[PDB]
Amino acid sequence: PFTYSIEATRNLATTERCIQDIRNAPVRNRSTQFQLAQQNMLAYTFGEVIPGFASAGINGMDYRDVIGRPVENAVTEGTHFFRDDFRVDSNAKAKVAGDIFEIVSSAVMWNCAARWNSLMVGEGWRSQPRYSRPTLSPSPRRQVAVLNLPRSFDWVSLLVPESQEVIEEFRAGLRKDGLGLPTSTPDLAVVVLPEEFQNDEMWREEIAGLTRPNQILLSGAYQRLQGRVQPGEISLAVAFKRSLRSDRLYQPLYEANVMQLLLEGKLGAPKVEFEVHTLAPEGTNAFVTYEAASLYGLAEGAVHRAIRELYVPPTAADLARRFFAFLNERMELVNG
Amino acid sequence: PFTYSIEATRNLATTERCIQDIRNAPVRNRSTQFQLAQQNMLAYTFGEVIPGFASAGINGMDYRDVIGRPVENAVTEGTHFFRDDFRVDSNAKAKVAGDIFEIVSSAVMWNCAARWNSLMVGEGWRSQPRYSRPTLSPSPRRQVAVLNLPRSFDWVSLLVPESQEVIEEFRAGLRKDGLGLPTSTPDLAVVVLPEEFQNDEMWREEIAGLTRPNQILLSGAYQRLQGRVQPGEISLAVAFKRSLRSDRLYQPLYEANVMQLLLEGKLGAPKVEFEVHTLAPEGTNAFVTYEAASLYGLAEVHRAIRELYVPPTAADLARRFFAFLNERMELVNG
DNA sequence: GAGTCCACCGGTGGACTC
DNA sequence: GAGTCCACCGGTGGACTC
Ligand SMILES: [Ca+2]
Ligand SMILES: [Ca+2]
Ligand SMILES: [Ca+2]
Ligand SMILES: [Ca+2]
Repeated sequence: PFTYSIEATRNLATTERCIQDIRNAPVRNRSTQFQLAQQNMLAYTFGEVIPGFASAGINGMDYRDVIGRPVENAVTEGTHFFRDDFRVDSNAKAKVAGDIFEIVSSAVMWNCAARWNSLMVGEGWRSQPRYSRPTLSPSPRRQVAVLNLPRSFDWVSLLVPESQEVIEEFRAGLRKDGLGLPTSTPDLAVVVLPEEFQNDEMWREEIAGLTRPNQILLSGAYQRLQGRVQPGEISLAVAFKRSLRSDRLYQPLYEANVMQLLLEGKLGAPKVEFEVHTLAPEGTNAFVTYEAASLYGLAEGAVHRAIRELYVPPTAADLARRFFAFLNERMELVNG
Repeated sequence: PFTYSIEATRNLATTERCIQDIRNAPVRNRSTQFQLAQQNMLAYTFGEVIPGFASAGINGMDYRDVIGRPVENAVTEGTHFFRDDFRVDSNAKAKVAGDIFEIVSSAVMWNCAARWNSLMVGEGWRSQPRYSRPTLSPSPRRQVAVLNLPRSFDWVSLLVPESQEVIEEFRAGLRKDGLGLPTSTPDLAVVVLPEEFQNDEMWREEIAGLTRPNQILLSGAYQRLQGRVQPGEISLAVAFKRSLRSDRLYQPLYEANVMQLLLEGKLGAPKVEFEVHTLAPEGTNAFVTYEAASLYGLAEVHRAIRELYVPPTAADLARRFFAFLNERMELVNG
């Protein structure tokens, strides 16, 4: 559970444990002795909890403490079963906390989209826990989908076939000239729900926890939307970074720039909204860094920021509020 | 020395040792038990050797093993003195290996520049170790300076003030609108030697090794050029990354684009040449990532980053730089 | 199981500032 | 001395394939 439980832990089958012992089962060019089983940790810690949609005590606690809870639980489990032999490299804890921050933050946003969507389809505004009611007039045409994008994704794949075609009658050209304009991915995208799915019920149901089945539902959702989104309909991109360092700032800034070149410059979409979320900005450098203007826009000839904001969520509840308020204002631009 | 030596290690003052024991003097908020004294390690391992300008055995040795030699010698010293107690985090070894990769390679380029400058001022071509003589016709106007840039630098501060004013007026315009266009830095910049300096012999002397003083001469040279470089005289920028991950590619790419926007768009420079050097590409993702066209170029076409280079040996890094000079300096009139 | 890729970030040694 | 900032990268869990 969210709060460690010796009983729930011993109730686990060996392959559901948060710490997997692989001493007598190594791995080429790795010295790992104990693996932190990310997906099991999530299931144990947030199996019945989605922060911001849970108890008062969890919805309002330091979001840093929430995100750090899975590792804390797993290290306790590791200590109990293995006492003195237990050992994991800080680089293991680093990788795992990053993924937890992204997966948990994306879950919060999934549930927001679901409450938002049911409102849009005339079902009223849920009230546990209680959040102020959006004042935008309901419309099925103003539903959205929250898409936690996978490793190796190319966001251009979300786009409707005619838009992807435009992008290629551009890059094929460059590439034949020994250049190119590759695209990777933000961590997450929020898109307007395609007309064809606007009466589909799955886009309105909140999840109760990050159980393995719900992990999959969430992590696989982008597949449903591939090839279906108009250029103007990518409404928000988010990059998560649990903590910042000065060198780790530029992938989001570079990708934001390429997205704006392609979407606004070549596809006539309005300003692309892209933001970065962190729990430890470790100073002020980052805030200034992210004030930079979009390059393509600049060099061509209104200019705006590449990155709209660096946001430091203090509690899961604030993350949810920020997203509800963003929707309440952004979707006004959708006819409905 | 480059090859570990029990005796040289024995003769080291406590403050010169490559492993500093700090179990009795903890850094606040840190668990560190032993520090890797990175400057000490460079003086121990490379105190009399600059790879590519030393023995043929070192020059033609795999560059990964040369770059890894310092940390290896330190771990040996650590084990000898503290046995089973010696413990450092991989993140420490990572930090120091990154800095050593960067420091040694720019030292190699520093000696290349020296040899190049000697030839440009009519002193002929040094021959040990052997390297092909450039075919470019010598001129004192074609000398260059090699600038290992410091942490927290802003490359804009290399430019003559008239040029700094154009940029600062531009970005002051932007800040008024709540925008910006900050500039950080590449690890290294090679620049045409300013006229005032074209007869100062310090730019033609090869260092024998990375002793502390030579470390400081090289790490401090950028200060001599601040405020003196014309926009078109920044000849090559280089970013060093010992290994690569798909996430750690974008700072050089981003900074290159900004350099081009500013130097080419705003200041009328020729193509800005910016390249990345690594010992471990880990696949072909990075080579494709770096074929990306300059965004400013499009907004108007050449790449942002000219090449991703994987030096196999120090000698090869030297050869490539000489060849670069032979071509790039044709744009400077003799 | 093994091989290969992808993208996560935290612990660092030294420079600067009082 | 002691406090802050900078920019270094290697060890990871899981996706995909057989
Ligand atoms: Ca993801
Ligand atoms: Ca991320
Ligand atoms: Ca440097
Ligand atoms: Ca570097």
